[PDB]
Amino acid sequence: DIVLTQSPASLSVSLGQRATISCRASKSVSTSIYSYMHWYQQKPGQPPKLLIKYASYLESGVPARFSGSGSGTDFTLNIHPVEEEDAATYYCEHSREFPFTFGTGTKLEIKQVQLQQSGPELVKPGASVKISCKASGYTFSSSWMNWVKQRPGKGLEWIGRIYSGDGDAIYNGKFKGKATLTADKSSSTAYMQLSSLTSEDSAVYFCAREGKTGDLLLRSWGQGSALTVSS
Amino acid sequence: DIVLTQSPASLSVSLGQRATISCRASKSVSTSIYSYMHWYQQKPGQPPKLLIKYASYLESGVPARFSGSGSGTDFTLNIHPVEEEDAATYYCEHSREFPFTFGTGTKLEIKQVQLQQSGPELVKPGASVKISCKASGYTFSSSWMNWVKQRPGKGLEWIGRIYSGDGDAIYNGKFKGKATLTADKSSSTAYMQLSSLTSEDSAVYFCAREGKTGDLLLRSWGQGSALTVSS
Amino acid sequence: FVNKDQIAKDVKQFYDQALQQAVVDDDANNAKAVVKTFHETLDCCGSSTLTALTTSVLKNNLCPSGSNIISNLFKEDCHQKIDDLFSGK
Amino acid sequence: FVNKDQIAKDVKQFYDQALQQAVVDDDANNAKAVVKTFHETLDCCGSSTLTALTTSVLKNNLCPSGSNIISNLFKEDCHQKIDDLFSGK
Repeated sequence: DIVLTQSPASLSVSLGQRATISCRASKSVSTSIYSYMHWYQQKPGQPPKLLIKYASYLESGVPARFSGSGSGTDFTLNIHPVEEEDAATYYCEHSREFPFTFGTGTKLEIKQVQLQQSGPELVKPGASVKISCKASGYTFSSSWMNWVKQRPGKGLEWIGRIYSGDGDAIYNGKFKGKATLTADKSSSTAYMQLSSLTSEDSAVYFCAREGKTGDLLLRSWGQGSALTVSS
Repeated sequence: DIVLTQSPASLSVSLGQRATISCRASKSVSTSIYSYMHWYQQKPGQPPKLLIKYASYLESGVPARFSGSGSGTDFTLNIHPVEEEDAATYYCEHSREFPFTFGTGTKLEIKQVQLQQSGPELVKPGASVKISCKASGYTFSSSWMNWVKQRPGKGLEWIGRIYSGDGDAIYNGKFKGKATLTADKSSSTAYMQLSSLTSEDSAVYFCAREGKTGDLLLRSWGQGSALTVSS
Repeated sequence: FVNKDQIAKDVKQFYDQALQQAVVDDDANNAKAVVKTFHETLDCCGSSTLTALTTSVLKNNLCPSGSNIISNLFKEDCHQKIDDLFSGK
Repeated sequence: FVNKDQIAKDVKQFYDQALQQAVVDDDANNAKAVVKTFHETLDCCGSSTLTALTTSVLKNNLCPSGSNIISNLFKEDCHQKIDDLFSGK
C-alpha cells in the first residue's frame, strides 16, 4: 500500500498569512499527464470536502487563495491569505491505485446534499450492522459508491467501493472479510455490512460518490453514521 | 512508369581492370531499408542471369570481382579484375512498383531447377501464338511466373507475372489485352498467348520464376521462344 | 530503422494517456473513442498500470464484451496485446 | 503527452519494414509473424506504398482469409487502418 505522510500535524497561523501543508507519498502517485494526489478539508461534525483535485486544480467554488503544487511523491497545499473559515483539518489522499489512502492529517487553527445515510447505532460486540446510504434513483444505478471510516480523533480510512449497476465491489484488503458492500437498484440504497463487531469498529462511517465516469474523486458525501460498539 | 537509363551504351576494357556501369531512374527506387535495383548479365543466345540483387548483394555463385552500390535513383555495377568471360550485355532492372522495367543495356567488350520452353514459331500477321514454359525442380503451384520480351538487338521488356496457385496475374499496361497469362498446375506448365500478331511482336520471349516467398527477382529463366511474324 | 521496443513503449504510452482522459475528463469524447477502438481491435480491457481507472472504464461500457466482471481485468491487459502485436503473437 | 501523428507514422514504418522483410528475406519468420498479426488484428492486407510486395504476401496466405484477390488490395490498405486506430475509427 501507498503511505501518505503529512506535516505538520497541527498549525496555528493568524489571520494574515501563509499556511503551508506538506504531503509525502511512499512512491510516485504521478503518471506522465496526471497525479492523483488530492486535498480534502474537514471541519468538526461534517463530511470531508474536496478542495484541490489532481495536485493543482481547484474544485468549483474554492477560493483562488487556495493553491496546490507538486509532482511524483511530494505535494504542497498553500493557503494565503488565511481566513476564519480555514479552521479545519486538511487531509491529502491519492487515487493512483487500490487501496486509496489518506494522510495523517493537519489541523489548522486561527491564532442540497445527496446521499442520505442511516441514523446512529449502538450495537453489542460480536453482532452485525448494516449501514445504509440512499440516493435518488436515476442518479443511483451508475454510481460508484465509496465507503470511508473515521474513528473519534483519528484519521480517514478507505474501506472499499461498489458499482451500483451490478453490485461489483472492490475492497481494501484490511476490510476484505469484515466489510460487505451491496447495492440495490430498486431501493436506490447502497449498504455496508460489518461483522464480528469490536470496540474499535466504533467510528463514523461515511458514504461518498464519484463523478459520472467514476473519476476516482469523492465528490458527494453523506452525513456519516455513528456506529458505536458496546455492551 | 519508372525509366532506367544506363551509361555508357557500350564499354570495352582490358584484362585488369575496372569496368564501371551506371544506372539512373526516373524516381527513387528505394525505401528506408532496401532498393529494389538489380543487375542481370546476358550473353548472346543465353537468357539473362541475376548477378547482384538489391543494389549490393551478390547472388550465390557470382564471383567477388562483381560488386554493386547505390541508393535512391543512382546505382553502379563494378567489375574488377575484369576477365574474358565477363563479356556480355548488362541490364539494370527495378522491382519497386509495377511495371518492372529494365535499363537500355550496356555491352562489355574485353580488349535442379529448369524451365523448358516451346520451340521456334513462324506465323502470319493477325494470328495468335501460345508459348509454353514447363517448370521442374521446385513447387510450381506456389510460384510466380514472369514473362520477358526481347526484340532482335533491343533490350528487355517486362510483360507481366502470374501466380500459378490461382492464375491471378499482374500485367504491364502495354501488354494488357494482347498477352494472356495462364497456368496449368497439373502440367506444372506456364502459358502465354499473344493475339493480333504483328511484325512488331517478332521477338524472343523468355519465361522466368521467382523465389519461394515471391521476392520480385527473376531467379531461373528459360532458353526462350523465338517468335517471328511474317508474310 | 524503427526499434520494436521503443515503438511499443510509445503505443502503450499513447493508450494510457487516452485511458486516463476518458475517466478524468468528460470533455475528451475523442479519448473514449480511442480507448474503445484499441479495446475492440486488440480484444483487451484497460491496463495493469492503471487498474483503478480500468474498473471505471469497464463500467462506462468502453470495454469490448463478455466479461464486465472486475475479477477478469488482470488477464485482459492491453499492454500485453500491444506487446504481442509488435512481436507477432 | 505523446504525438498522435508521429506514433501513427512510426507504426506504419514498422509495418512497412516487416512487410518488406517477410518477402525479401525467405526465412525472416518473425517478419512474417508480425505481418500476419497486423493483418489479422487490423483487418487489412499489405500497403499501397508497397503494392508489388503486397501481392506477394496476399498469395503467401499471410493476409486474412476469404479476401484473396489482387483486385481488392487497393481497399485493404493497412496504412489507413493504422490511421483509424489512433484516431479512434
